[PDB]
Amino acid sequence: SGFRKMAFPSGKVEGCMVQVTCGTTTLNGLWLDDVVYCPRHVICTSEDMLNPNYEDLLIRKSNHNFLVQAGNVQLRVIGHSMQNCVLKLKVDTANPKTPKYKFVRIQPGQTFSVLACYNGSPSGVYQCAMRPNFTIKGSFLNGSCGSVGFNIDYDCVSFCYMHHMELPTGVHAGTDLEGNFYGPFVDRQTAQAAGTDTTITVNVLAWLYAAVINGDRWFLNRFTTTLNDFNLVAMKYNYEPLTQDHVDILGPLSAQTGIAVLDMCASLKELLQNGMNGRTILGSALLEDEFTPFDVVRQCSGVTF
Amino acid sequence: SGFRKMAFPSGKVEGCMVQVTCGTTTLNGLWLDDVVYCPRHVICTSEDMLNPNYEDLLIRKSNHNFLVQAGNVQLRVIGHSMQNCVLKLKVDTANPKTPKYKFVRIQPGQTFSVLACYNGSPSGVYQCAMRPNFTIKGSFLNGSCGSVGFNIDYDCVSFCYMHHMELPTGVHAGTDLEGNFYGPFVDRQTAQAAGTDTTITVNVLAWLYAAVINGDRWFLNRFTTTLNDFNLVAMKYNYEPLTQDHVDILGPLSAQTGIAVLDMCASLKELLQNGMNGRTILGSALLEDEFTPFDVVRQCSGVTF
Ligand SMILES: *CC(=O)N(c1ccc(-c2ccns2)cc1)[C@@H](C(=O)NC1CCC(F)(F)CC1)c1cnccn1
Ligand SMILES: *CC(=O)N(c1ccc(-c2ccns2)cc1)[C@@H](C(=O)NC1CCC(F)(F)CC1)c1cnccn1
Repeated sequence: SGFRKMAFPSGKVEGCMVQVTCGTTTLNGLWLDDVVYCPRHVICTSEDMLNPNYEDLLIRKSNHNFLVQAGNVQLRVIGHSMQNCVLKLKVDTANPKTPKYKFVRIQPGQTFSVLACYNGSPSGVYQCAMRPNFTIKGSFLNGSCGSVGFNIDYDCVSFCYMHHMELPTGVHAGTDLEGNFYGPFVDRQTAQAAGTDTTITVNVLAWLYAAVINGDRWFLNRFTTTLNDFNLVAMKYNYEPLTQDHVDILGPLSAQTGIAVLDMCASLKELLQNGMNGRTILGSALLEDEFTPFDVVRQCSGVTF
Repeated sequence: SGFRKMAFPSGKVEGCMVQVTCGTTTLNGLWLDDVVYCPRHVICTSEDMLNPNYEDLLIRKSNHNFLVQAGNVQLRVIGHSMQNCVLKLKVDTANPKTPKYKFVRIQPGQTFSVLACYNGSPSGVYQCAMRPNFTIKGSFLNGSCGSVGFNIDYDCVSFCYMHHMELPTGVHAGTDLEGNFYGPFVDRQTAQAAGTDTTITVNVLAWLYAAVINGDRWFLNRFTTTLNDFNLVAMKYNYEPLTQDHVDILGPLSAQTGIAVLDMCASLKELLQNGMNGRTILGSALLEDEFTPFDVVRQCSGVTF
């Protein structure tokens, strides 16, 4: 029993974290085989940030200008290139702790674990959702850039995020491991605000299913609804449209609890219209939307890696 | 910026997790040097549970009856003994991934990371507080027993908890790594309910300081209070007494924000008496008490390991 915001075991990612320094600036790198991936703004100074010419700046850097450290051991850089907003530093030593891995670009609404690092040393692990507005609500201080987000399926680590910058609203923007930003954000000190966010409706439904499984059932009403009628209410409360794909992905939770998805939609509709009246669901006083249907399944079936 | 419920990197603990099987029952073991620590109820069957005679049951077990697996590799047991509610299985191979470690008994109100495991394989990491009633609100399914709780200071892993059982209220009970239970709980299927819990006042104050640091300042009132007057209000709302020790441990957060501890107490007093009026603090609609003053400091200073 019990439901908790749960991260993946970070051990396989800990073994890939290195420190990258180019002159003044130091941040985190991801070491897989004989390549170190890091944000390209490592080559920017405190005076380049408004609109840095990354091509020009990189040209003036040698392999020897890049100080890469795996603990107290320096890795010799023998090649460097830029792919979008990330640098790829070729080193003469392959990471002996290189796990089975993939580079994926996740969808908005999907969740991943972040290993927060400073100077190539991991500080903590936490679970994030890619927001519909293509930001993440993380915990990142100065020198956190190059920290990665990931999912694990048995033995394979799927890297989906590398941290680049914070927006003035204190939310976070980054790239896939091909260095393409999530959302319209750019790696420079410019005027860029996140679009208005929305609640991940399918995730709220998943979390309500988690509540029932854990015996927190107070909110279940005697009603049903059409998908169309639910989505008209959802729209009013800034919830994203629930699609048949969403209904289908909720099937295992519906099968386990015996509650039809449109019946759970009816209970959610009432919670949105009437509020929670000072009550809690799984120890929360508001509706939680950063648990995917698979997150709920994993935590309620005990899938290991 | 940002504040998140953050676990320690689990890598050092992942390398210590093994599977222990004695006949019918399989659970998790902690492998340090040439000793495997696990709950003693591994030697109980489904018919022994009401009041198992652990001494009698253990006597009838051989070294060879204990099947210990580190992945797919069997560890040969060459000795076994019982210390309180844990077994110590001596194996012929020392764990090559044995980190620098200690066994501590934590105080109520203190926090630690849990590495949830099944069949010696880690599923997830999450942050817990030892409740004043000596339970933890974790996420544990069948076969989770032997999963450990820990803190990390630079290189040293301090093991403070091993999971044993769930209470009918869905809260969790376990032991230190000397096998002494936290609280009055026993490893058998008996009538044992957790005493009434209380809110960890010093932790709520720490979390309010975290909010101010992150720029969530709406709740700060223009008032102060005596420690004595605060504790009379706190008592009414089932908050534990705030001691001078608690005030002293909050000093760094008071120094950083410029808010005197008794001034923060005045703002907390108003929140308790008037509620939050539908508003949130660090994205929560109720007052959070599972962040220690040091947890807030670590996450707001970026301490690595
Ligand atoms: C890398 C890092 O941790 N941070 C950072 C992001 C972006 C840049 C850029 C340089 C060129 N284009 S954008 C540099 C550094 C920090 C961060 O924003 N730190 C600032 C501190 C003040 C300053 F020095 F003036 C400018 C950098 C970061 C990232 N994520 C969260 C919080 N801080
Ligand atoms: C080890 C484990 O995961 N669990 C467990 C706890 C305690 C015992 C005891 C045996 C003798 N004294 S107490 C055995 C197993 C489970 C758990 O309680 N599983 C039960 C399932 C039904 C049953 F088989 F009839 C009896 C065991 C556990 C632990 N923590 C959370 C959830 N489940």
